[PDB]
Amino acid sequence: NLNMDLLYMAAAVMMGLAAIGAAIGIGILGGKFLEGAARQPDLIPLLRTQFFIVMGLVDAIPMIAVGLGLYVMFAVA
Amino acid sequence: NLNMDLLYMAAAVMMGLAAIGAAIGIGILGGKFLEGAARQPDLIPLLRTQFFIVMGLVDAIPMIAVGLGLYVMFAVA
Amino acid sequence: NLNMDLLYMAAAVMMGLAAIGAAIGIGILGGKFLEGAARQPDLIPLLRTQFFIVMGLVDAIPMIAVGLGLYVMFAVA
Amino acid sequence: NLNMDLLYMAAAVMMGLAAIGAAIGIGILGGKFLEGAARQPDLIPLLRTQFFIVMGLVDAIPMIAVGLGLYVMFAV
Amino acid sequence: NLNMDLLYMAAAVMMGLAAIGAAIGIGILGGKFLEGAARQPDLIPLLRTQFFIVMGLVDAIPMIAVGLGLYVMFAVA
Amino acid sequence: NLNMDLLYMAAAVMMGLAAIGAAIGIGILGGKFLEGAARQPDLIPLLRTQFFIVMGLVDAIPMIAVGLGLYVMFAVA
Amino acid sequence: NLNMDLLYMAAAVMMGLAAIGAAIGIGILGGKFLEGAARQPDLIPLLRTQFFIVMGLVDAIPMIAVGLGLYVMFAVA
Amino acid sequence: NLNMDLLYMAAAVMMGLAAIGAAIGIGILGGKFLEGAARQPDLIPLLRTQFFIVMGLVDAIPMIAVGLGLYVMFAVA
Amino acid sequence: NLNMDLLYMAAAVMMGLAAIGAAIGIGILGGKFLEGAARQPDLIPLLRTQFFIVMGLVDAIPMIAVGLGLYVMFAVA
Amino acid sequence: NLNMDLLYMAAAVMMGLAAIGAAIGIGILGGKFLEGAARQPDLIPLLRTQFFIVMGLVDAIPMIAVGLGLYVMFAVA
Amino acid sequence: MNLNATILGQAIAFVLFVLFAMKYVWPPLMAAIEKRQKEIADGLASAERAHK
Amino acid sequence: MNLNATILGQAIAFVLFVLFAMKYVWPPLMAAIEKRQKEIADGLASAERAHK
Amino acid sequence: ENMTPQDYIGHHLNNLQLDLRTFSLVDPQNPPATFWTINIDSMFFSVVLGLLFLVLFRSVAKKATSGVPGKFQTAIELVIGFVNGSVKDMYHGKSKLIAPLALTIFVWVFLMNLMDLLPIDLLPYIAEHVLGLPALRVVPSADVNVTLSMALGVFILILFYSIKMKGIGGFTKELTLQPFNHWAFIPVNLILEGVSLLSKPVSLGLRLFGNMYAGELIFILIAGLLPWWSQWILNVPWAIFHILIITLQAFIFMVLTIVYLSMASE
Amino acid sequence: TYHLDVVSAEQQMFSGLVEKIQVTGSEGELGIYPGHAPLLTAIKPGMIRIVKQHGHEEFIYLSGGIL
Repeated sequence: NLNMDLLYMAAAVMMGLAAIGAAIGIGILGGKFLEGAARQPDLIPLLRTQFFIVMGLVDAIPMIAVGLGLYVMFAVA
Repeated sequence: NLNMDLLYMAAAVMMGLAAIGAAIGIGILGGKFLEGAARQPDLIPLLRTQFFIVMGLVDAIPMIAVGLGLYVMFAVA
Repeated sequence: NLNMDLLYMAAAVMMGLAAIGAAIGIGILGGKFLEGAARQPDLIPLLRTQFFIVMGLVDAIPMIAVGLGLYVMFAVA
Repeated sequence: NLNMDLLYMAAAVMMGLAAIGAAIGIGILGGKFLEGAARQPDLIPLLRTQFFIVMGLVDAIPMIAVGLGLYVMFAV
Repeated sequence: NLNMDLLYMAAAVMMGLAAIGAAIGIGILGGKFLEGAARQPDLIPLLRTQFFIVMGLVDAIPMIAVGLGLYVMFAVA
Repeated sequence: NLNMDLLYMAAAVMMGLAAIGAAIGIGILGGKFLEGAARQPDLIPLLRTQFFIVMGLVDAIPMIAVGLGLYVMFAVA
Repeated sequence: NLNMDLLYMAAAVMMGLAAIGAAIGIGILGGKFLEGAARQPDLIPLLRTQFFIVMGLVDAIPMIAVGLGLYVMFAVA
Repeated sequence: NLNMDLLYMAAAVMMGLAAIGAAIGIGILGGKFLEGAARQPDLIPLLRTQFFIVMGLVDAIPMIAVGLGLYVMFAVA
Repeated sequence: NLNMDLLYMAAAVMMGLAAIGAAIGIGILGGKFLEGAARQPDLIPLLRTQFFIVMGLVDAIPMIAVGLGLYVMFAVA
Repeated sequence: NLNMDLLYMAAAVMMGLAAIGAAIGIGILGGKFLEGAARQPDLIPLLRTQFFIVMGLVDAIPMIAVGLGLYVMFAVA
Repeated sequence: MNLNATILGQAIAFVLFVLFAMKYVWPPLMAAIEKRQKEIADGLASAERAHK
Repeated sequence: MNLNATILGQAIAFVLFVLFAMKYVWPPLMAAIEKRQKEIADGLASAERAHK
Repeated sequence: ENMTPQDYIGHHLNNLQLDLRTFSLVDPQNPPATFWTINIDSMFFSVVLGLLFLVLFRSVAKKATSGVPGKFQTAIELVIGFVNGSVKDMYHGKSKLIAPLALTIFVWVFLMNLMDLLPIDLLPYIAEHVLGLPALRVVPSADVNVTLSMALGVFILILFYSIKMKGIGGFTKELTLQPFNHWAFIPVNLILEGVSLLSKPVSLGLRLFGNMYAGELIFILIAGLLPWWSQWILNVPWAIFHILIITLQAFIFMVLTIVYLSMASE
Repeated sequence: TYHLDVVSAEQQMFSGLVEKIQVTGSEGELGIYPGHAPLLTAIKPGMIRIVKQHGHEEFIYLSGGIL
């Protein structure tokens, strides 16, 4: 059989770039969170909300490419 | 067959690069937003407003590509 | 002719690079914008103007790549 | 057959890109953690709590990707 | 088979890479410009003159490569 | 057969990416360790404790990668 | 024939790589120049002199790479 | 035969990636070392000790990869 | 046919990578150099003296790869 | 001969990555060294000493690279 | 290159060279140092107690 | 190629090497040697004053 | 002699092996298969350089005068103090073995890397005719076995100390509860620390090896490819620059060894 | 706790041991916990919060100065 393996490769491109962009994107954001915490510990629970709130936007596109990656991996065989 | 298969690779590439672009841009912008927040906690709402007003732009071209990903996966398949 | 779905790849690449470039460039610019705003929270109008003034040039080139990608996808392939 | 050996290539790409993402993310986050601790050396444990939180968050997609990579390596 | 699809892809590489270059370069330069402006609200015009001068030296290789991608498409393809 | 030449390259790619990620992700962390040290050497032992404690985490995915690379390149050959 | 349809890919990649190099390199350089101007605007024209001294040096390689990219697209084909 | 065509690419990729990673990481570290020294000479030796501590962790995976590159290029190729 | 063209692809990669490296390295060094002037402008000549030594060391391995690209293009044809 | 054609690309990838790494690392390191010298210009020689002491570590994997690249391009080829 | 029994042949010469240097070079060349440091201390304790 | 020519070409490089090293690499290290010699001699002289 | 440069550069890669199976010399054209084929050429320079180390050391250590040290003795106890200062900085404990081990590592490896500096066909052109040998590669370190021999000779010590100074107790603790600190995560901790420990020595061996293999490689290429009258205008930069490589790459060996062991115990 | 001193050119405004303080720095707001690594900055006019040991919070007004 011939057709299948090449599509699994296409899933690697989907999820490999999603891991990179998602991990390093938040990593930057996670840096400024901790730095802010160090300058004002008594705001650490306040800022914690603002970290997540923006983090939701960070992984928006990575989440799309995640959902499709497992679709192209599993569902489309 | 191959006309069916390879367009999924050609979509996956767009989806991965859109992942990286959007994640990185929003991560950097959110990082500076958090850093402003920790230093000017009383202005948090104003900077929140400006953060949305500007994020609206970074997220435009990536979401062009994101929808084109579903197009080429399905609109032609 | 097995070449139809290959132009789709050229559009995919060109527009993925468009997404990357635009997202990252304007993310950096918006970061510095917010960082200026946090100092001069009264001068948000002036900076928020100049931001558009220069953002209009940052993404100039990627916009063209998006247009040409659509051209290739639809008006050619 | 050609069907078997390419999948190792796909898995290799998943593993490599997940490694890049996880390593760079944790490196940046740890660097800011270290300097933040050098600033407030008596709050180390609280900052380590809030560090582990986002360290978990950042390895979400890289651990998903490693999962699928080991899948393709052994689940087929 | 090895003519058109093989040309559009080269034009795509050219213009995509020029997009990345222009986007990120002018992003950095504009970020520094906004930083200086927020520091010195009096020097906006002098600073923006300097900005445009140097931006002329950022943009004028992307102009080359983008025009050349068009030449590939409209004067070969 | 051409199994083994491709198997060789797959390990080479995965482990090259592992090497880049680990090198840079540790370099950044060590650079911050050194600039934290130089401002007050008397905290060198505590911060070195923290440095190893953290770096053992960064070296999680690259170690998995090297393990699989050696397995493929020798066990599967 | 492939032997000369594909050259446009080589020229494409060669000067596409040179596009980001020359653009980003000067974007990095112009930035420090702009913030120097904003702190000590008294120095500007002398700063601008120093800027140019090497402004061309950054374009040492990208230009020759640009030429050899053209030579092929216009003298080899 | 066909083996020797691939083997050297399967090596060069490994070694070029290891080179990128090692050089970039070691530079990122050495910069923070140097500018720290220039603050406080007679802290030079202690900082150099700690820099040689930290450099040993950077060069680990890149050097594993270089060893395997030399294995492939001479135990196989 | 393939014999004669692949060397042009090889030269394209070989010199494009070198152009990127040289441009980025020299840009960063020159940026820090310029920020040296902006702070202690009477020190221009001494910083200039050091800059060119360091700048040549940045261009030491970038220029040998460019030369070998030239050799491949014109010695091997 | 087939060996020679495939090899004259395998060497190109190696030396291009070597150039990028060995340029960017030394650029970062030289930039920090320059700011150091500027801060306290009576220290230039000691700074150059420690600079070279680190430059060697940076350009080790990049030099290992160049050697194998040339070996391939002229000993096996 | 190829791994060889040389890996084990050299482990001998290594581990033994370490001992035939440790047992007869290192403590001696540190003795020549410490025995001079003990003397460098005495002149200073002299000078200070003599001022006193 | 004739190996004789490569051997002579190597010898040229090796002499050009040594003649640089003998005015750039030997002087500084013997200057370190001389610095430590002098700095031992001074700590001897110090004790010889202290025994006054 | 029809020495094409493609083949001259090839021969230098060969080793003077002994087919201990036949107590014979393994010819370059056919390489016998076995693990029992000593590379005599490097191995012998191993003992040779350890001797030029130990004899010049004992010939002061057993003869040490604490007066104004001779202009010769000066350098030897100079390096002695340098080493001891570094060791005292990065090691604090009681174990006597660490400092002499570090000294031997440092100077022995410095010399092993040094012997690359002589023109690389000198001894191989002499030994062919004065002795009747096929090959002789001078640099002991440019073969993996010796470099990994020393890496494993320090891994031996790592195990010795890691079990001694903290018994089974702390050794097993760190091997079970790190990094993730929870008992359910012991399965996570195990493999990670496994190859973490196992990589540290191997990366040492390869850090020492590859640098020198590709050091020699550059000399072979220049010595073979280019015409006599110009091999100097390249061998000059490369050699004087490799001076720094040999120095750093031995000093780094010492530092990393000391750091591995001191970290294990304390 | 750590020892806090608020002194003007003319007189001593506060002294004694403290658990934490929050100050408005020139760059941004700040907060100092015990063991905080050495720092030097200007401060803007405005309040400063002290928690005297055992949680007794109080607000002092400062016209400027240097921390």
